[PDB]
Amino acid sequence: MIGLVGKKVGMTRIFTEDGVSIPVTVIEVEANRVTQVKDLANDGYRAIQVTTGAKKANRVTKPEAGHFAKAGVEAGRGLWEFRLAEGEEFTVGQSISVELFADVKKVDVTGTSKGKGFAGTVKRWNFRTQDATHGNSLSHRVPGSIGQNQTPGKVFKGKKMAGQMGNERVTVQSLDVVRVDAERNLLLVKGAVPGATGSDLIVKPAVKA
Amino acid sequence: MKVRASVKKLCRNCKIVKRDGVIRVICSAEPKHKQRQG
Amino acid sequence: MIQEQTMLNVADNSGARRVMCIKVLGGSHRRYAGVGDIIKITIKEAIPRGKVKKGDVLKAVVVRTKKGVRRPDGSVIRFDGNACVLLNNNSEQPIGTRIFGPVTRELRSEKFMKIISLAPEV
Amino acid sequence: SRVAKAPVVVPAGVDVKINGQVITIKGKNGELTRTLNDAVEVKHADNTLTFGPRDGYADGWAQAGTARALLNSMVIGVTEGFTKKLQLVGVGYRAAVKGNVINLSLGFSHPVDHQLPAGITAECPTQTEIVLKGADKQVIGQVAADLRAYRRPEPYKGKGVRYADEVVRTKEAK
RNA sequence: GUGAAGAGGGAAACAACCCAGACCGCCAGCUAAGGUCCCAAAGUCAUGGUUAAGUGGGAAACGAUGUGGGAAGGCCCAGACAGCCAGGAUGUUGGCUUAGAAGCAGCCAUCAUUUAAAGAAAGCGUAAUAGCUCACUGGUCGAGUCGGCCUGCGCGGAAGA
RNA sequence: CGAUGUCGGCUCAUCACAUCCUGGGGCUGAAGUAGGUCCCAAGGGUAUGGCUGUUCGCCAUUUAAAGUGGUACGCGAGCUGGGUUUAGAACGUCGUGAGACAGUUCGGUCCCUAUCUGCCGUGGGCGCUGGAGAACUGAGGGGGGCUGCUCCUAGUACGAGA
RNA sequence: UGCUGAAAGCAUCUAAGCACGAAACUUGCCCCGAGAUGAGUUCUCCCUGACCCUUUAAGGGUCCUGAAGGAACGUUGAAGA
Repeated sequence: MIGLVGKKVGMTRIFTEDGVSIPVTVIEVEANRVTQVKDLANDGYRAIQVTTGAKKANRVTKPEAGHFAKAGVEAGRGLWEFRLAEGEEFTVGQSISVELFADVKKVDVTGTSKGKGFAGTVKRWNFRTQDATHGNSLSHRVPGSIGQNQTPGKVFKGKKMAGQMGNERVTVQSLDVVRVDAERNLLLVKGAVPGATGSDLIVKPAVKA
Repeated sequence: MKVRASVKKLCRNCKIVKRDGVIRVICSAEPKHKQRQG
Repeated sequence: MIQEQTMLNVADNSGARRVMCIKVLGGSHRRYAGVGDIIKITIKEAIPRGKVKKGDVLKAVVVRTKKGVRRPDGSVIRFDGNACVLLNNNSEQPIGTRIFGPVTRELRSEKFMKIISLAPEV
Repeated sequence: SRVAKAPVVVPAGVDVKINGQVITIKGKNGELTRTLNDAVEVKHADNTLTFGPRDGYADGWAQAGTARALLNSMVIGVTEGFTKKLQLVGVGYRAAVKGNVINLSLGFSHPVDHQLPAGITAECPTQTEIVLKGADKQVIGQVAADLRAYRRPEPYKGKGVRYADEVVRTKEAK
């Protein structure tokens, strides 16, 4: 099937009655209204384009506003697209609610992780630090050697070095969905999903099932 | 089987076949004499 | 979190007062041992009439750890001092006839059920 | 050669049909179709099929001999039918059959279910015997090959699926 | 002999290898080595064979019913070779060392009969036996056959950052 | 030889396959469990300490396994400086002596602000044929690919029994 | 490892043909990705004026209008040198 787009609001824990405390992440999966249906005619593939939340009336530009008010929806924050595996139809303008995960058992969550910025190789690539005493000179957390000698004569591409860590799209796979609360539009998953509290999460049914 | 640079007929009922560009020997009586790649 | 070169107190009465862990058994490159974990020990201090003598190499199981154990609700049980029960090398049964101090409920499996039968608290 | 210089005497309701190279034959047991090689000429002169090499192609005789042999097996399969027997030598080995699945119990931990092709059907007069009866020699040969490949004959006790007339030699257990 | 002290064209590139020794000019022609499908000038030229390996375009001893040619041989419609039905026998279990080596652990003999013909024996296995067979022997079958030799090209041997 | 810093350790590696483990098979003097030998296979993995400057080795205790090699015996404009290889000093030995020793022993300055290639990130300009805002298909590229133990089948198959 | 099968009347996994077969190969999982100059696709929005000059050309110039949208500025961010 398809996924839903929600907002991460914190982590909590559910105390079940037997004793086991399940640490859950709360995803407020709001109503996703379909904006565009891409089909084989115009696009050569089938997919739906959804939106969630609502932007201010004047922050929405004229091309976005015309795209939204072309078919029966009000403007939300950002457009997304799900690839419709062979035999599902979602009419344009349709609000898709959260009971799609009241069906399912496991979930993968896609988000942009928290950005650590320019991180060194010890944080980024788990490099082992050099010996922090015993004579070492200005070389404790430096990367070490980065290539062999005259025969390569060059650093191989894909060398692990210091650089931007975080702030990238990552997907956590096969999380147990603990509770689907339609009355407050809450989806609770077992485990840690990517991103800071407030970033948008794409929630799909688990494909490694 | 026995990989060699020389395949011979050790037994009597072993025959020399050529399959997929490889000369090899198959015996019908004793399976030790199955050998290859001569 | 018992590693190699950790000095452990001894919970049973095989005779060892204080032993030292020399390898955390089970798995390659393994770092630590918890309460449900077998280690290899060697004996540094013994009692003069006891069964095991100082300088032997045998096996133990940890029963108390200052790092603790974490129960599934999130509660931790942090003992004061690391403690082990000495097992035989190939029999894997305790060499003691009694056990001092409390032990943990997450030790409860068959051989260590024979351990916790002698235990004054679980 | 000496194979290809021997006609296939086709009897009693033959239904030989040549289009280009392809020959389709129906009889009482069933219908079979062979896509023939370029090197063979087939001849239904005088109500009986002969086989000839083609000009230019080098190995015309080998293709003609395999064509004569395959056509002979084809006509004798659609006439009288090919019957292959297998036996399950071994303790606990059973050979239940339902429909077109063969439920071998070769005693691993899980049962064995083998699917059958279109023309071939398997009948079991004993719990330790299979007889599979079919049109094409190739199809029944491959089915017997897979059923033997589930558990080949051990050289010590002779346990396994086995061609019913194939002699297995036993060796001493050290 | 060339380089040193020598350019030019070829060998992809490559002083010393092959062709050839630059006085200057030319938007002329014929050639040498080397080449003529495209890069890249000129034969997708002509005739007759080989190769199936990407050989050509790395490598030996040795192995092989790969294949093309040449010369002779063994047997063969008084019927060969390969298949398929029968036989494989007696004095006799061959003389012993050995519990039996009932033809196949070892020394002597390896000779004589029935007959269309059968070795007193060649592989295997059994306390010895048994047995499958192999030589060989008749029917069927209907024609080629199975070996060597010299040769051209192939095949495996042929695993490195 | 108008200078190509060398053994070992650390940090970071990368390739070959002549494979240590895992994976798939043939033969066994392969009953089973376990082995042996050989073929295919490079995806991933491939100890921690004691001693020694050591690599290597011996040992201890593991592990599924603790592979063999190439990369200036990879790696000092990345670190160390124990060995070795300056000047001090001493021992044994050789020499009358100055001194010498692939003989030990103690101590003994490891410089460099990265222009170009390379690599890790990150932008500015222009292009994409009027301009702009978004959402995508996806050529291609990269990451990941390890494995033990216990239970069930079943204490069955096999085996005299273990 | 086989199935049928001649060349080689038999036999034969191979020559014609067919089915199996590994953590290796291509995908399936995750990420970047149209500067993929072969620069792709879809949806939406935006501009609907007059005249001069000369070698009348994908020309140069004058006046008026500046659209969507962007950038700058400020308050700033679990975004960041």
